[PDB]
Parts: sequence; C-alpha cells; structure tokens
Amino acid sequence: DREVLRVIFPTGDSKVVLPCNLLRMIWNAQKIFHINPRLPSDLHPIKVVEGVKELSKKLVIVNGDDPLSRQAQENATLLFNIHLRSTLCSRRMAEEF
Amino acid sequence: RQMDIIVSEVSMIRDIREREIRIYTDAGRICRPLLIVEKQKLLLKKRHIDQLKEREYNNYSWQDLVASGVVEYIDTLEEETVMLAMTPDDLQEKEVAYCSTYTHCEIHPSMILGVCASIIPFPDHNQSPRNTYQSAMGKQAMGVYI
Amino acid sequence: YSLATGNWGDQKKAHQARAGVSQVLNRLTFASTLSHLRRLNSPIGRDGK
Amino acid sequence: DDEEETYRLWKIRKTIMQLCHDRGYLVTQDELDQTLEEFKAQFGDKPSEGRPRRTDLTVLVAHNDDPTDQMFVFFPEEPKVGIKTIKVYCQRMQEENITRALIVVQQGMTPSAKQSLVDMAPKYILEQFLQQELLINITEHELVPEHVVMTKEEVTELLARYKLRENQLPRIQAGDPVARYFGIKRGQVVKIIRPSETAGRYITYRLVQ
Amino acid sequence: VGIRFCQECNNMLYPKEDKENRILLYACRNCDYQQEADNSCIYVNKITHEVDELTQIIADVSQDPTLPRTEDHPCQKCGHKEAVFFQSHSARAEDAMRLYYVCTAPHCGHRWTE
Amino acid sequence: FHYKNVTLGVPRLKELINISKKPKTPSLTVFLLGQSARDAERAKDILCRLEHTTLRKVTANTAIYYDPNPQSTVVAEDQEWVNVYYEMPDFDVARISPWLLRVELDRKHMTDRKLTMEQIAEKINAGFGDDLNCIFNDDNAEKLVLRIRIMNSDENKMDDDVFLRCIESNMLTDMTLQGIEQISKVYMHLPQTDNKKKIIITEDGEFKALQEWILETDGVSLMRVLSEKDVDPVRTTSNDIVEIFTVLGIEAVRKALERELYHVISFDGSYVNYRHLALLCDTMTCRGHLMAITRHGVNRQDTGPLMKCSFEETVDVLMEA
Amino acid sequence: IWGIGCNP
Amino acid sequence: NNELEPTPGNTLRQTFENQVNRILNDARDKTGSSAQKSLSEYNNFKSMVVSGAKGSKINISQVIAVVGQQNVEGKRIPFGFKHRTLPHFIKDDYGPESRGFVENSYLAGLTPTEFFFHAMGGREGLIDTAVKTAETGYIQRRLIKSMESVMVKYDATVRNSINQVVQLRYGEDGLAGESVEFQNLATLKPSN
Amino acid sequence: IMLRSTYCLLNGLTDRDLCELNECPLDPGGYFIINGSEKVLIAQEKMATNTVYVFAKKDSKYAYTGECRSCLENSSRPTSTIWVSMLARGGQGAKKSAIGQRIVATLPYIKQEVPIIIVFRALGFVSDRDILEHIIYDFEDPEMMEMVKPSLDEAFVIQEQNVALNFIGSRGAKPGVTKEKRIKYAKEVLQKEMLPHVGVSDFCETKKAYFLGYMVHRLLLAALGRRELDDRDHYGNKRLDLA
DNA sequence: ATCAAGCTCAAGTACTTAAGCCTGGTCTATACTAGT
RNA sequence: CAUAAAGACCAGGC
DNA sequence: ACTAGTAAAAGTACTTGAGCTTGAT
Ligand SMILES: [Zn+2]
Ligand SMILES: [Zn+2]
Repeated sequence: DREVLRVIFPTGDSKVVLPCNLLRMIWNAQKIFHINPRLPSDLHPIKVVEGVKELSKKLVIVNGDDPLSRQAQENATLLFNIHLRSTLCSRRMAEEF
Repeated sequence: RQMDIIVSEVSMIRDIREREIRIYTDAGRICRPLLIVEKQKLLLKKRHIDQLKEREYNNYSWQDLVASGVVEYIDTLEEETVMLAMTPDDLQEKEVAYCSTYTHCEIHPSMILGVCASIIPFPDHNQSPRNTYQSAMGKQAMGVYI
Repeated sequence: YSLATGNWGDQKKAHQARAGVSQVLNRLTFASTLSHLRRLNSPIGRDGK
Repeated sequence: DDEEETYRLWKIRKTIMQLCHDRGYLVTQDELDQTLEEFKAQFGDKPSEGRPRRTDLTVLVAHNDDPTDQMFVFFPEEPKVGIKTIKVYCQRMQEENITRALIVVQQGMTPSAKQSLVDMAPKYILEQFLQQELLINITEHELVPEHVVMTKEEVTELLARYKLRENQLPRIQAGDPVARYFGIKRGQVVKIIRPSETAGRYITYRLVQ
Repeated sequence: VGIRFCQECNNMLYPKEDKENRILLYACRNCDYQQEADNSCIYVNKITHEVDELTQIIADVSQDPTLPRTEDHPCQKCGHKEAVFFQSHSARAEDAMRLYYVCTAPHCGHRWTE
Repeated sequence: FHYKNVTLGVPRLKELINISKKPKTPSLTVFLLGQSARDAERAKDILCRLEHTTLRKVTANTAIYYDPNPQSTVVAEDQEWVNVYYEMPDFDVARISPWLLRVELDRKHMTDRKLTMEQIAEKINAGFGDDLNCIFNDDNAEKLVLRIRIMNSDENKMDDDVFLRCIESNMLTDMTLQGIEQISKVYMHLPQTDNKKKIIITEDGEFKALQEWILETDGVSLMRVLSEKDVDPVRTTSNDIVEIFTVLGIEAVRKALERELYHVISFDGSYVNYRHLALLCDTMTCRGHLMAITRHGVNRQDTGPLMKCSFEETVDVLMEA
Repeated sequence: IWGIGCNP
Repeated sequence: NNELEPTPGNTLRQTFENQVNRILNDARDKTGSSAQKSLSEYNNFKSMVVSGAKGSKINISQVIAVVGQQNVEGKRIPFGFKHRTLPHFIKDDYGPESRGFVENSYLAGLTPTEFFFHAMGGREGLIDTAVKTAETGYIQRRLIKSMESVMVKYDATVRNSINQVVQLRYGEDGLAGESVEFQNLATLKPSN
Repeated sequence: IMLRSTYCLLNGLTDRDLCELNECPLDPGGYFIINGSEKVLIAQEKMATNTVYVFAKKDSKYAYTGECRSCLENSSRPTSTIWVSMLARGGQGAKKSAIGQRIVATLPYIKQEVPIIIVFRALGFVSDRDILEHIIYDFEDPEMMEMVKPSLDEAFVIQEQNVALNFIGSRGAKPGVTKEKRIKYAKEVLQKEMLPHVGVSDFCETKKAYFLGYMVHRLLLAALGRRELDDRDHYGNKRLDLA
C-alpha cells in the first residue's frame, strides 16, 4: 500500500484530510499514563499486530456480510487504514513513541 | 480679451494637425477661469492687487479684472490646446526647464473640490475612499440650517 | 404639473417620461442645500454594469 | 504525401487492435506491440498508388468464450460512403454469416446511409467510426477512468443488494466516445472504478440509455 | 495605381481587354471614349503597411505650445538649433515609439526622423 | 486585472456553472514526449507545426501587371529567371492569358516558420486545382517573387480581372499553409512550480521534478491535437468542458469540472472542502449530459410542477403542467 | 492604489 | 532610439510598459523594507500588524514611505486628453510622474496632479464593490435552487427528491465535514 | 418664478428688508415653490449636437459608424440623426471579396439604408469627378481613392437624379402610389430633414453636399487609421440642461 | 440529361434575464364631451 | 376596543 | 350651465434558405 499511495497521489504531496488526529492522540496517551521515554517498555509487539487488525475490523462504513457489500467497505476505509497501519506499526511505536 | 465684439463665453479651438478651426457659442458648456501668461511672466501685476483689496469704496471688482485681459474663461475642449503652469513661483522660473512655453496658470490648485469636500481638513493626507465617505456624510450632520 | 411631480412630460403619458428632474429641496444642513443646488446628472440607467 | 498516410494506417490499426482486445476478443500479442517497421515490411511501404490499398487491411477476429462470434473491420475506399457500399459490405456479411462489423469511415457519411445502418436492428448490427477519431486510444487518457461492463447476474445483485429499481441509478447516453469504444446498447450497466482523495477508491455504476 | 477620369462625361474609366494589338486600354461605361495605358498596371496592395510619416506631418506643427523642444538636434538645411519632436500618433502600433523631428525656424519646415 | 489571458474570479465561475459554449478565453495545454520536450528548437517547430499560418502573414504586396507575352516583362528585372524558364517553356497548349498576379514574400516571417516557395507553390497549385500557374525564383536572390497566371484552357462570361482579384483576395485569407484553423496563437514556456513539471519516481525511489517545455494555445480543438505526433496523448487537457464532453466522455467532464472549480476557488489562497465540489459536480453530471445550473437545465428535469414555479417560469410551467 | 499586482 | 527588442508574446508597447512596471514595482518594495526595518519595539502600528487584529504590511509602507502607483482598467493611467494625462504635462510623455507614480506618502501629503490620480484609483476600487454584489447574489440563488433537496437517506446513500441516486456514500467516504483534520501519511515520500 | 432672480419680489434688496419680510439673508435662492414645497431642477447631461462623431461598435457588420445629432438652433421637437456607416470585411460571399467595403447612410424617416452616391446624386452633381472633389480634397493620394471605389461601383445603374429620388423616396413610412408623390416626399425629406442645422431654405444644397462629403471624408480618415476615434466619456463631448 | 422527396447545416428574428432587508418624503386619481 | 386604502416615482441606511 | 360616462450580453426557440444524396430516367 506504499505502492498504492504512489498511484492515488501521483504528484508527491502528503497533506491529506482524514478523521481523528493520531499524533496528537498518541501524544495525549504519553501523558495520561506518565510515559518515561528512557526506560524499556512492556508492550509486546504481537499485541500491536492483532491490536491494529481487530480495531481495523471495527470501523464499518457499509454494514454488510456478503460480497459486493464487503468490498465497498474496503474501498471506503482504505486511505485511513493505510494511514493507520502506517503510523501505528511495530518498529515505530516500540522505538519512537 | 478686451471685449470688442465677442462675449467672453465662446471657445476658439485650433487643432493644428487636423487643419481646422472650431468656434463655439452654444449654450450648456462648462468652463473655469485662468490667468494669462505672456512670454514667460504673468499679466496679473501688483497694480491689480493693491486696488482689489479696496472693493468697498473703489468700484473695482472681478469684471474689471476680466476686462483688463489678465484672467480668461477656458472650457474643456480648449483645455487640450493649453499649456498650464500649476503654480507661478515654482514652475515659471529659470531651472532645468520642463516646458518653456506656458500659456496659462491656475489660481490655486485647491479649487478643484466641491462644496462637501471643501469642509475636510488636509484632504491630501487621507485615503480617497474616506474623502468620498465624508463627502456624502456632511449632508446629514445635524446643525443650524437657515 | 410637470414641476410638481417630476415626470417630465404629459399626464396621460406618465410612463414614457424621464423622471427624477425637479425634486424636493434638501434642508438638513446648509451645505446639503448648497450641494443640492449644484448637482449634475447623467441619464444612463442604474442597473447596468 | 504517403509516409504520413501509412503512419495513420499503422496507428488506426493498432487502435483497433486494442479496441477489439478490450471488447473481449482473441488478439495475438505480436500485433499489439507491432512497431512501424514490421507494418511497413509486412503490408507495404506506401499506400500512395501502392500495396496497402485500404483493401487487404481488413481484420476478422473471434470471441474468446464462443468461437462462433466474429467481428469484421472494414476500411472503405471512397471518402464519403453511400448506401451502395453498405449493401456491398452487408452482402459480404450475408454470405459469410457474420453479425458484428465496424466501418472506419475516412471522411464522413451520408444520412440516408446512417438510417440504412440503424434500420437492421435485430440482426446485422454495424458500427460506424471515423479516421480522425481513431488516432488515439481514449481509454489510456489522464481523465478517463476504468470502465468494466457488467453481466446480468451482477446487475441483479446491484439492484437486489441496494434495494433499488433500475431507473434509480445514474445514467449515461450511448453516444459518448467511451460507450462507443465498448460498443454498449441500451439496458446495460457499466462499472466505473476511479481513485479518490477522501477514501482512496470509489466504485460507481451507470445505466446506459 | 492612381485613378483615371473621362474627357467627355467626367466619369470613371476602367481597364478593358481588346484582343487585337495586345494593349491595355481604358474605356468608359457611359460614353464611347478610349485611351491607351501609360503605366501598364492596375493594382497595388501594400500588406506591410510601411507608409512613411514624413509625408504626412505638417510644417505647421512647430507652432504648437504643448509639444517638447530640443537644442541638441540642429537642422541640416538652415542650421537652426531648435526643434520639436513627437511620436507616430497614427496607425501601426506594432513597433511605434520612434521620434520625428520638425524644425522650428519660420519658413523652413524641414522634417526628419532618426 | 492583476495577475496570457485567463478569466478568474466571478466570470469564470459563471462560465462553469452554466455550460456556455463560447468561454471567453479557452486554451489547450500541450505536453511533449520525446526529444522535443527537452530541446528548444524542436519544440520551436512543433510550435510552428501547431499554430495556424494563413498566406497573408508571409506576404509583402500583390501587384497585378499586364504582360500579354511572358517575353515582354514590363517588370524591370524579372526577365532573367523567366528567361531561365524560356530556355524550355511549358504549358502553352491553348493560348497565353495576359493577366498576371505577382506576390512578394517577407523572409523574416518565412524563415521564422521554415517555409519555402516550393511547398507554398505546391500547396497553392495542388489543392486549388490546375486553374493557375505558379512560377518562382531561386533562393539565391534576396527578394522572393512568385508569378501566377490563369489557365489558358478556358480562353480557347467570367472576366478575369474581377476573377483574378477575387482569387487574390481569397488566397490571402483562406489558404491554410500550416497548422489547425481553430488555433490562432500558441505560446511556449517551461514551468517554475511543480504542477506543470514532470514528476518521476527515480531509481532509489525519490520523487523528482523535471522541467519540460510546454505549449499553450489561444483556441481549442482537442481531437486534432491529440492525434499529432510528438504530442503526449495521455496528459493533454483543456478548459472548455463542452469540448471535453465532445471528445473524451462524461466522466472526463466530471473530473475536469472538479479540477476547474478547484482551480478558481484556490487562486486567492482560500479552501473549500472536497465533499461540496464532489456533490456539485456529481449532481450537475448525473443524468448523462451537462445539466447546466440555469433555467434551461433544471426546468427540463423530472421534478414536479410545484418546484419549477418557484424558479423563474411560474405561469408557463403551471399551464403546460 | 498600490500597484499593478496589488489593488488599484 | 529604436533599440528595444520585443519579447515572445508581446508587442513593443507591452514589453515597454512591462519592464517599466517591473522597475517601479521593484523600487517601492525596497522603500517598504526601509520602512519596516526602521520601526521600534514600543511602536503601535507594528504592535497591530504583528498581533493580527488589524492592519497589513502595505499600509505601513503607504503611511510611511511611498503610496505606490495607481492604475485604472488594469494598466497605468491612460492618456485621457490627446497625448496627455492632464493639461500640465507635455504631449507624449511616458515618465513616472506623468502617469501616476505617487512618490510621496500619506504623511508628507500629496501634490495636486497626484491627488487626482489617487482619486481615480480609489474610484475604480469603489465601483467594483458597488457592482459585484448583484452578480454574486444571483449565482448564490441559482445554485441553492438547483440543489435544494439532495440529502442523506437511512441507507447512508445520498438521494434526490425523486430518490434517484446521486452518490452511494456521502463525500465518497461516508463522513461529515465537521470532525476531520489535516494529517500526513509519511509512507509515500521517503526513499526505498 | 425662480427665487432671487430678476422677476422675483426679493431681488436687489438689503439685509433689513429681507429680514423684515421674514426671509433669510444667506439663503441663496435658485428654487421654485409649487403647492408649498420647494423644487429644484437638476441639470441633465446630454451629448453635444451639430458635431460629427466616429465610433466603432463590435456588434454588427457596420465597422465604423458616424453620427451627427442635428438641431436647427433651438427650435426642434425631435432631433434628426444621420448615420453614415461602413460595412464589414468578413462578409461571407464569393463576390464582395474583390469588391470591398461599401459606404451607406441611414437617413431619417427612411428605414432601409441607402448607398452614398445615390444620396449625392439626389442633390444634383451627376458626374463622378465632381462627387469625388466634394468627398476628398486632394488628388495625389492613391490610397484614399481605392477606399471608396466599391461605393461608386455599386450605384452605377441608378445614374439619374429623378430615378435617384424615386429610389430614395420609394421606401418611406408608406410608399406613394404614383411617381410624383415619391419625388415630392423624397425632395421634402431630403431637403428639410437632411441636416437642418446647415440650411432649411429650398436653395443651397451645395452646402449639404460639402458637409456630407466632410462626414464621409471623416469616416475615411478614421477607417484608414489616420485619426483616432471619438470618446463618449470625454467631457468636451457633453452639454448640460439647466432650467 | 433533368426532376421532385427527404434531409442537414446556417443564418435571421424574437422572448427572458439582472443581491437582501429596512426607514422617511410628495402626488394622483381624465381633460373632454353629452346627459340632465 | 376598533379603524386608519392602494399604487407610481424619489432621496437615503447596512 | 352642472355633472356623470370615457378612449447588455447570452441563452434558446422557431423559421427560412441553400444545397446535397438518391431513385427515376
Ligand atoms: Zn469618365
Ligand atoms: Zn530647418
């Protein structure tokens, strides 16, 4: 989907309008729970993987179980899930966040 | 000038390139007065000023100033064959000469404003839409009217 | 008649006439009056752009 | 002269090969990447008093899922075409038993010939194109999205899993150059797949009438 | 190029073709008057529009008090050291910002561009 | 007033809101493919190959003489090259017509367009008929002259002075040497912003901007321009949406229309959301054709009679209904 | 009133 | 002296006035910078332009340094007489004084032949505001009558009054424009 | 009666007399009194009369129109306007391409246009040399003679004065039945409303020939690009209507 | 060799259209002809 | 409580 | 005599006009 973004956005920009601001929403959680960014952390990464998968399943635009009412679900919540798995992945949140 | 045959409201336009002469005696034209310049000096001498501050007991007024040949009425068509000097003390001296053959001269260059724009102090310091706003607002200022 | 009502024409042709001439003198301030007695006007219609 | 005209004949021929490749027929890959020199050595150098006549440029192709369905591509000789040439081509189609046909008209038609193309409707459906129109494939353009023609069961799940009627869809008239590129008659639904900046991809539908 | 009038009825003369002596003749469509051609041509259509302004500016324009004046350019015919310059004031505004000079000595009226 | 000539602001908005068939300044941005996109002189003869050139743009004067025999030559110099023609004279089969036409050519506008007398005289003979005869000089000389005679095969009413002035004032305006007749002037520039440059993913994976030569016209005819060699058929667009509706389709007017509204909104640095431009452009082109936002687009729809009467045509809608 | 690119 | 070569796309008049407007427009922004770098910290013009409550950086330049250059009908002040602008100048004059370059400020006051030009420019800028409102207020009625019943149904579809479908999901995603923000994806841009 | 004017009961007084009558000494006057209220006449703008104008309207086949609003010295209930137009270059036709642009005229009380040489030949002056010494004033400029040549070569067949007055007088508000009514109506229109400010009396049509030759000569100066066009907004082309 | 039938493209001639809301003012009911 | 018509033009305010 | 009847572009919609193709010959 890195290669999908280079044909949805052929020019090169990155300022894209989406729902809830994610950097501000990881930066609030670093202060509600007093995150010391100097210690080793206790977030095991295959809680991250199934976390992003089970949340990405709970974002239904088109309520449908059958095909053709399940593929438009994946066309609707497509750019937001590329953005969601882009920002909230395993390396970038065990290292930077 | 000195009023032999012709009443002072006609206009006599000569365009040299077109090779024709137009003379208008028709009604409805609009005009304003100016001061004649000779070779380079004006014609309004001080002899015309010292007996003009004495109007209450001398019988000398604006019509003796027209009939002496020192002011003259110029209208809009004849303001295209004219060469005005806007002020005598700065534009008719011996300097780096812009023009050397002026044919008229204004009285004072603040006589281009109307009745409601002559009640604005310092209009050359304001932004001109503000002058247009107050030139329609001293028409509804409560005062004494008559 | 045609001084009293503005419509610069006849009474029985009161819609083919150029109105707005001969209007009521203005008496708020003395310079309102001196401006109203010295006023020009052009007959181009006032919806054109 | 003649090099521009054989350039036109190569580019028209290549356009028709992608066209019947997109309609769902059997096209060899060698004549899709056909460079100008393989055309120029195969059919001839110059059409000015020459070997590519506008005859022996005709193309007969066959459908994939059924070997019976064939389509003929006619390149008429005279600039404007009357009724008599349409009766010639319709005669050759009569004896050869083929239904579909294209007529790449050089300069233009006559309206009684066009009425002589719309009148045989239930059998012998002929299509009319123009030389000036076929020099660029409009499906590869920047603005034109992906059109996919839909079969009847898929129209049944469209009109059954949105609980629509058939008139409540958006529409498209069958005279724009894309529905003449796909050869679509009244009653058929095209699917348009275009990428958007709010969701990423959007699939909309159109009824052709 | 020019124009031709008749000597009897005073109307316009036209060019005609008579096929005997191979000569262009001018005739009249009113009377029966003939005369031969002196220039042996009809028509001239200057597309370039390169007409010269020196045959259309008048010597009287030096009597104008609203035009600039120069000491630096003298005349050639009379040696007078005062002139008046102006632009094209005409058609063909393709590249028309040249400068035409008129001598201001009376009874000379000499005209030159640079 | 402050910014070529392109309309913006309010009048271009009211050109896009209806579908006005004559926009006040249409144009056609032209991209290039190969070696022509980088070098300036091959872009210059693509520039020459698109812009319309009538014959009167490369003429000096036309002068009708009277030479009854070509061996007379009242013209004071031209006996040399018609004497070269007199070494072997050709086409004296019927007669010799005396009435002559004579065009001088201007070599700045001629050599500016890489033209010569051989393809001009090829065009004004092959294309008009055989009713004329076009002789010309050699390119050694400074002046470029071409003599034209009418064909003798009619002389063996139609007076040829009026006729020859008629074709003289018809060949000056209706000859079309080069170019496309709808396109009147083509410019040439290479952009500074990145929205008209060529953006390539490099080998390492980096978005690179490349300066390219683009042409941009005054007048629109898209189908002949897409069909021209050394022109990119993918990226060439325009701003006349009824002409894109003629050439490309209906989805291309949806997307080109969305791009034009976004172009007039975002010129003063403003920002309107995307749902609104998609809803307007998706309602305006929903039923197949260009439903203009006027009286004549909405009042010809399947909406009821009590909705059209509150829009501009009350009693006429009520009486047809 | 400023310049050609500005405002009148 | 017949020595000015034209530019591609322009006549001789257009290359002349374009490079004169280039010179004069590049020499009033310089005076603007000389005014901007010569203010103070206790100043109040600067304390309004910075804070964003009122003012702009061209008003400081017109009040302090140079008012600028006026223009009617999108170009420099035209020859309203024959070959002159006002009857004080000489015929066919093209300098900066003769055609509207106001080189004084609002505090040094204006000369008469310059206050008249500034009145012309302010007049044009008042006509445009006087005229534009009817055309804009007519467009904004014609659109709102053309679109007035398009709405979101209980199927998350955006249907007409005749129920004929306009969009399958609203805004091509399904979301309302009240609760969205700008974000960055940061996957498309970097190297491999 | 306008107040403070010479036919008022307040002219030439002093301040105590004006204050005695309960009038203000400052109040400038210049207003009427009708049924109690006080009216004032606004001066109405007007375009100047008896002057020859040339414009260029980008609407029709007329490429340069002249105008002359004529008034016979403050005695005219209408105003008699005479145009002299000139037709287009790009008229689609296989004959006019070599012919050229023709000069016309739109006389008052004649709805269809009339070509010029017919109007000049309704005023006498039957020869063409005399008509082209009234319409152009020098005979050494070859450009200005070619510019009027199709206007001559259109009106060759009407080459008599009396059939020219039948031609001009044939198209009135209602055409005459016989011929002498048509030459009557043509002579009274073409002498009494053709240019009233030049002459109304039944002699001296030579001065109308010189002035109409001047009007068409001015159209040929502004068609050959030798002069500018006249400006409508020029405030030397206006007059003002007071009381 | 010309002759109607049917049709298409082009030019000429009318109809319809122009921001919202709010507050004061003066004038006018037809001048002219037959019943009564 | 009830009754103060209605149309045309004009000068203004945001 | 007094007093009541009293005659500015700009989009579309419709019409005419010229010329073509074609079956007949
Ligand atoms: Zn003669
Ligand atoms: Zn000299």
